[PDB]
Amino acid sequence: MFMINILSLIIPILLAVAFLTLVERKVLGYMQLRKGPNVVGPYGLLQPIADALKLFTKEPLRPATSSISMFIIAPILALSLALTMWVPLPMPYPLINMNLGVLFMLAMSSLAVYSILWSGWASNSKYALIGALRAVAQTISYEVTLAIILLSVLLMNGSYTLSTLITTQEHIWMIFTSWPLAMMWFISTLAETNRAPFDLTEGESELVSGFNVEYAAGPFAMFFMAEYANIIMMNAFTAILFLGASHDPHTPELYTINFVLKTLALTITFLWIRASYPRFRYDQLMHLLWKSFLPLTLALCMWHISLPIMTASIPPQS
Amino acid sequence: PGIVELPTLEDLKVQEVKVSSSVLKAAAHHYGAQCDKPNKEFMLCRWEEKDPRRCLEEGKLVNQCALDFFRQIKRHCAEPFTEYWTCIDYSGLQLFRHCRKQQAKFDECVLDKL
Amino acid sequence: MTMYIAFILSTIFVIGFVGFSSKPSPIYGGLGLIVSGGVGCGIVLNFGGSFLGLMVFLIYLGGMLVVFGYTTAMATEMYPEVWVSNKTVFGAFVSGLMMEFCMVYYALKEEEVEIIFKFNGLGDWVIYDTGDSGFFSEEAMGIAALYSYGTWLVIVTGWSLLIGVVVIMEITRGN
Amino acid sequence: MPLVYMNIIMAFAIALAGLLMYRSHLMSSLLCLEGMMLSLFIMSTLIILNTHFTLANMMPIILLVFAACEAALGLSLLVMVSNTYGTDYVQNLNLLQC
Amino acid sequence: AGRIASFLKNAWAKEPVLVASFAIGGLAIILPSLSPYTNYAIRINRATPYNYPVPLRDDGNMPDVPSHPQDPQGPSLEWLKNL
Amino acid sequence: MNPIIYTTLIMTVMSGTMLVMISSHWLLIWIGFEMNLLAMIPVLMKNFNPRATEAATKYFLTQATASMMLMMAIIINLLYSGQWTITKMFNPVAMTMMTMALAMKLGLSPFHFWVPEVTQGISLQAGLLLLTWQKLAPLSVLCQISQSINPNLMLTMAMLSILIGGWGGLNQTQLRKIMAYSSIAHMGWMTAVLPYNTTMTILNLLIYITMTLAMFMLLIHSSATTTLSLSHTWNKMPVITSLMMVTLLSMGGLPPLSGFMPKWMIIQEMTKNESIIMPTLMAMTALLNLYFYMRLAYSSSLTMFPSTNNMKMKWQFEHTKQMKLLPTMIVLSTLVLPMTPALSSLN
Amino acid sequence: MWFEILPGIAVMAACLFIPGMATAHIHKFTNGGKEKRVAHFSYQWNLMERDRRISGVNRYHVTKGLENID
Amino acid sequence: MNIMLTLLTNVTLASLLVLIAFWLPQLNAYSEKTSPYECGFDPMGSARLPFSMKFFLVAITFLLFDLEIALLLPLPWASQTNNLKTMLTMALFLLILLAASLAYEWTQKGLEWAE
Amino acid sequence: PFFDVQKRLGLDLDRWMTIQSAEQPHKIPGRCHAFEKEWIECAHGIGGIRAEKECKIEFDDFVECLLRQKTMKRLSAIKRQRDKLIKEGKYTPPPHHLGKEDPRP
Ligand SMILES: CCCCCCCCCCCCCCCCCC(=O)OC[C@H](COP(=O)([O-])OCC(O)COP(=O)([O-])OC[C@@H](COC(=O)CCCCCCCCCCCCCCCCC)OC(=O)CCCCCCCCCCCCCCCCC)OC(=O)CCCCCCCCCCCCCCCCC
Ligand SMILES: CCCCCCCCCCCCCCCCC[C@@H](O)O[C@H](CO[C@H](O)CCCCCCCCCCCCCCC)COP(=O)(O)OCC[N+](C)(C)C
Ligand SMILES: CCCCCCCCCCCCCCCCC[C@@H](O)O[C@H](CO[C@H](O)CCCCCCCCCCCCCCC)COP(=O)(O)OCC[N+](C)(C)C
Ligand SMILES: CCCCCCCC/C=C\CCCCCCCC(=O)O[C@H](COC(=O)CCCCCCC/C=C/CCCCCCCC)COP(=O)(O)OCCN
Repeated sequence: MFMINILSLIIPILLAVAFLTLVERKVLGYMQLRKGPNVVGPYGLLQPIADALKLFTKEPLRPATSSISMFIIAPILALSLALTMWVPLPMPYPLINMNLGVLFMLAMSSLAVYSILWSGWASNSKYALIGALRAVAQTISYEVTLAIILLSVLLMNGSYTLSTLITTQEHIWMIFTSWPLAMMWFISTLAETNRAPFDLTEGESELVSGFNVEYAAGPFAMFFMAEYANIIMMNAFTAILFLGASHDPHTPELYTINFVLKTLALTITFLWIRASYPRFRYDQLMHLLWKSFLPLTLALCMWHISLPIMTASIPPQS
Repeated sequence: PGIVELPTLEDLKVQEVKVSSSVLKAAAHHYGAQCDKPNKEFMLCRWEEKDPRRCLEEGKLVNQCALDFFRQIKRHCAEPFTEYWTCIDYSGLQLFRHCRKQQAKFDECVLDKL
Repeated sequence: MTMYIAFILSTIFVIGFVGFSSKPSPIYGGLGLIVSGGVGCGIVLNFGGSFLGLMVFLIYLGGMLVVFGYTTAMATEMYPEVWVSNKTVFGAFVSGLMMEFCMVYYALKEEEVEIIFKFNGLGDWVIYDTGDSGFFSEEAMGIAALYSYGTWLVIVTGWSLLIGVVVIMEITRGN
Repeated sequence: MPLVYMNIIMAFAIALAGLLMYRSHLMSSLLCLEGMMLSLFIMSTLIILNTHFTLANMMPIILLVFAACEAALGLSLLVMVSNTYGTDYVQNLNLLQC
Repeated sequence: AGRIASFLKNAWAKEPVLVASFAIGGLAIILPSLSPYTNYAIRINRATPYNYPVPLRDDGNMPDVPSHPQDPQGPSLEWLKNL
Repeated sequence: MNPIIYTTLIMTVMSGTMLVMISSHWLLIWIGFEMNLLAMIPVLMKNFNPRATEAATKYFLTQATASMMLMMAIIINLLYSGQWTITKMFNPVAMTMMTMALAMKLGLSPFHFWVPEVTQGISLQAGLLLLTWQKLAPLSVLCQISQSINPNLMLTMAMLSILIGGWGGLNQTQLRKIMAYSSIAHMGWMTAVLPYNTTMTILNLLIYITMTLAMFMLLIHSSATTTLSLSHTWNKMPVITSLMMVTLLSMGGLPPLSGFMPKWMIIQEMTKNESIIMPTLMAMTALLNLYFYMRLAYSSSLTMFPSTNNMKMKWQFEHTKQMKLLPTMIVLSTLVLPMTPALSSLN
Repeated sequence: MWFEILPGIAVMAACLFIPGMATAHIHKFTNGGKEKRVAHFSYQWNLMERDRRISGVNRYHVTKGLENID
Repeated sequence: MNIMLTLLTNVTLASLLVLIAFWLPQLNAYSEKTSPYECGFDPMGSARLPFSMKFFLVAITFLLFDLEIALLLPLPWASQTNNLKTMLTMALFLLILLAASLAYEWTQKGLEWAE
Repeated sequence: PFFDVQKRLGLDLDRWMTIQSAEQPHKIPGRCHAFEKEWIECAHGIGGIRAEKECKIEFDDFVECLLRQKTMKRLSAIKRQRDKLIKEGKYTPPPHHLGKEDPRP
């Protein structure tokens, strides 16, 4: 019966990712004065299915100069970790209830980079290596700031339990308390998910395909699914963190609908941003994160440590 | 280095308090108010003797006093109490915050009944 | 003996140690240390130390990312070595696996003394506490007492980290 | 001592042995240093959790901190050596004799 | 009086992020030492009963110690509900 | 390197040593060793010159390995007794691991290989610090845990250090390697008496430190790091070579000089514990140190080597920066034997 | 159209509804319909185990009220 | 136990997808097809050659800064202590020295990539 | 060597963390608080040499609490005899050791 719950979490996530791709194409098209997919199915509703069936019936290629074990392990690790990040999210009840769910997401997101690193290295081609090294620089840029931002925000929660965040925001959204932290958190999520204007690893105009340039068919499809599931997952995490829906224990579906609407709004904002800005330079991303976000984040961390003691606002939990 | 002294299975016999956790939490405040003397005697024994074998008789009186307390609640208003702990039991964290109307009904019963 | 979960995890920990102790290509060595860090996190979780296991796993993920980046620059070695690519690396890996299995067998069905003391097995579940109380996590309170009891520890750790920044900047200056 | 303690101690011994028996790359030895730190962290955490020594729960974290300072030190040196030889091989460190 | 003003103007014109971060950090350092509520927080952290209050043995000359929880002796939390 | 940065690194090295010296908790002693090493590495690299990089890398690898074994011994001791206080080390495997880690840190044989290389690869000021200040923390730890120390292992390493320092010094023309082998021999002398009397260990350490400071300052004054470079000093500053000869004779252990006091004081102690063969072998082995000191004295002061023409120009200039503690150090390293009983003030 | 984007968003929203509602329904179904008990600390776990012991059927969710006091 | 089942399920699903991707379609692998990609022309050197890191000092610095989040992560629990004045002094002390570390690296040109 | 500045100044830099019986947060006790307290009290002020011989009973009990070696040996000797007695078949363990017990609150 817990297996049924695992499947009821996994399969709908994959369906949402498949249709997220259709949504991105349609939103970008209408923002570019065109229509996007509207032939394959009514309103392009069958386009993701055609894409998936096409990618899983095409020839997967193993490069001659590549290391096979890492080459094959990396997409598996990417997709499995993308699916694993969803299990502690309370919607309003989590599949897995963790004391330190935030730390769990931090650690698994840190482990997810090695899929790109090992993929790029094991492809044994120059563009894949350049993409992998860009991933190294990107993680170095965003990780410290993202962790300190999370700590500063959760000083209002009293713990790292994700369900407590619902109780914390019972009367007001936490974005009214820490919008300067929310802005930097949103930009750091853009960097962490390798999304434009921070999509350095793929580097399409610049590096052709970046890290997965040598990937074809099903393995490439798995990388794509992992990336889009990560987009949805990070936006759901932000929605839980900063825009807390009210939860009625006798009618949890109201919370579920509200939370899903907020997650969709944030994902559509991601797609909106991709159609508006040019790409960063990756050293410029490092300098943005280390010379602007880091000092402000340190100062705001001190402020959010002092404020509950200043005003006698310390949250309950031990 | 010696045999460990243990009580017999008969000395460990007592009338059990077989109510559930939500039932205990619904009555916890009044129970702590009413059965305080035997409870504190047993806890003083437990923390002074540092040995469960030396405070069995006080634990038996703790059980007996809890039985008397629950006997008074069932005898005077079981209905109001039952609606209060049932509402408390539904919560996954067993929250006092979510059942304030039922709690009021139970408190106002026990204020004039007892 | 129950589910052998802790023993399996410790065995995988040792196997990962053997993997990076073989001294093959660092990219591979880094992977073995990541496997060991995750499995050690699992071991610590199986004992009530959630925070410590998660923290060590996060720290080693970051450190191994830096090591991967450094390997691509300064330890590249055009034909990088996997465990089966060279007789020395394979020999060391097989020696480690065989030595671990020999120690486990000698300590499992019989009760041998290796260096310090002996072991009969019994599963690690035997040595637990039975303590029943608490609205907090004892591990969390112990770690949090660093800011009230460990004032001296905070002072020396912070000074060492600042000096570490200065020191790394001095070493790589060159000239 | 249970089997887990001996597995952790064996991990430390394997790492120490790995450190001592040099191959060619300097980075391969820095990895064995990191492994020794990881084994110490796990061992001390297990001992501390088992005996319920609450205050000692902060010492592995401290143990982690000075693990980074030692790694960052080593990598720093690995840079300079490489900048001299274009290679991190320990064979090149033979200018000084006994 | 006049040098610091020009320096602040130049810093606000060129690096507003650094000015904002330094101001926020300075406020975070200074304000807790000037607040009346900082004591209250401590008192709140002292009122949270994590462990069991073990009773004392009544030696017969312990006036301020209560004999029952509802007796008027002992610490009061009335200041907390009105806060 | 900036002078302020150099000053703060020196203060961090000293602070790590003092943290080891004032701690009762094993973790703080370990932290003191780590803090000492962290600030010690950049001091060895102050002048870049890739030999310094090599010496710093070798020193770091040796000291990090020793630190890891030290931490493992601490954890084993904690496992077999829930104790963090530095005491008699309830477990013998932990005691062996701790003794080996401290022997690696000090450079006792057979963990002695790194000392000559690191000393040759660094400058003379760095060598002075490495051979004087760096010995305080490990010896202060060994004094504390001396009661639980296994005599057979400690004395084996002490005899090996004396033999190896004496044999290694015979083959050296470079002055820094000579100093390193002298340091190894004196460490062996220090650790031979440690299980019997820690006051004798402290006395030997103090006399060795003053003698080493005098020798290193005399080598800094005359910028000589080789035997042939030192052989030119008679023709520029004869007084420096005369004081160097007397200091070398004292380091040899010849009576009535200051160097003799520790050996005389150690042998006597070992005879009160019914140890006769050990002091006799140690005293006879110290003659190798005396031989390669006498050879240096022959090269620099007791005969005159040929000089160069450009030395004439050096006759017109004076040593600009003066070392204020050099005269006191020379007098303390030579003329102090009549005040031997004052050693009772060390216990 | 721009409202032709809406069908895909509706499909995605329907897909994203399922996990939370399914978890809530499965929690109710396996927990007696009275919500899944949360045990962040050992005291809550002790309460759950006591409930399982006194339930007479080895289920923590079955609740024994004042009908067990004779 | 539930988390172990979840991890096993996710990894099994991903591996099954890889297996279907590699065993369902028709493979016609030949030497030209499997050759490395560099925009139509054969690569000059190896992709296993040293690739310089220009941000090497930031990467070493990230190691120390990453360990400071480990020291700051227990802060939510430390706010529950009675010695709030001591606790707040230590928390601010650690963040001030962290900022001072960044200030030293920034002013001494440590955050600039090598050319 | 050891310069006891903590004792001289009464500063307590690291003595709060040396033993497990020393003022834990929230009064959480160590697993062996009584044993270490008894061993420490018995050996206080008599010196290391005397304590090793005269407080060996307390220290042995403390070590038994720490590692529980004798307890595991006794349990193993119990279960080996039980296994032998069941393999040839004349024990028949009671129903409350197989899962057929009536649990108490
Ligand atoms: C049993 C009883 C007996 C016990 C015996 C104990 C042991 C006895 C001695 C053992 C052996 C000692 C060996 C010393 C080796 C030193 C190496 C060396 O300096 O090079 C040689 C040096 C070579 O000179 P050179 O090459 O011609 O000069 C060129 C420059 O090097 C070119 O460099 P530059 O251009 O960069 O020049 C910069 C220069 C110029 O200087 C400046 O411009 C000054 C600038 C000021 C900057 C301010 C920065 C402040 C910010 C940093 C804060 C750091 C905080 C660290 C603490 C963190 C704590 C967590 O600075 C220096 O040259 C070095 C500065 C030295 C600073 C000393 C720091 C002391 C720290 C104390 C730590 C303990 C604190 C308590 C800890 C508690 C636990 C936590 O000349 C000598 O030193 C000759 C030997 C001197 C030895 C002295 C004799 C022994 C002591 C006798 C006095 C009485 C002692 C007993 C006292 C009893 C208690 C009252
Ligand atoms: C969505 C995620 C879950 C999916 C759930 C379903 C899981 C599906 C399983 C994944 C594999 C998909 C592969 C589908 C095609 C079959 C490929 C292979 O298995 O068949 C052949 C297997 O046959 C082999 O030749 C060996 C046959 C016999 C030798 C050993 C088998 C012994 C079994 C005994 C069989 C006798 C009767 C048994 C009755 C039960 C191999 O042929 P090959 O050309 O290489 O591969 C390319 C396949 N093409 C042609 C379709 C492109
Ligand atoms: C004599 C030395 C003076 C000159 C030499 C300086 C060298 C030493 C460096 C700094 C010395 C400070 C260390 C003093 C030990 C701290 C512990 C003691 O003082 O009490 C603490 C007082 O700490 C306070 O926060 C004030 C001291 C903090 C000082 C701020 C840090 C500045 C250090 C800067 C020098 C260090 C190296 C350089 C780094 C920049 C906390 O006590 P409290 O919490 O009541 O009760 C604890 C007992 N409980 C838990 C059972 C209830
Ligand atoms: C009292 C509490 C203090 C601590 C709290 C602050 C927490 C963390 C904040 C600081 C984090 C680290 C800061 C790092 C400092 C950077 C130094 C630096 O390098 O500055 C130069 C620039 O110079 C500056 O330092 C900027 C101005 C000087 C500092 C900023 C202002 C200082 C304080 C201002 C606020 C004071 C309070 C506000 C008063 C309000 C008015 C009444 C950098 O620019 P470049 O990289 O060289 O640019 C090249 C491309 N063109």
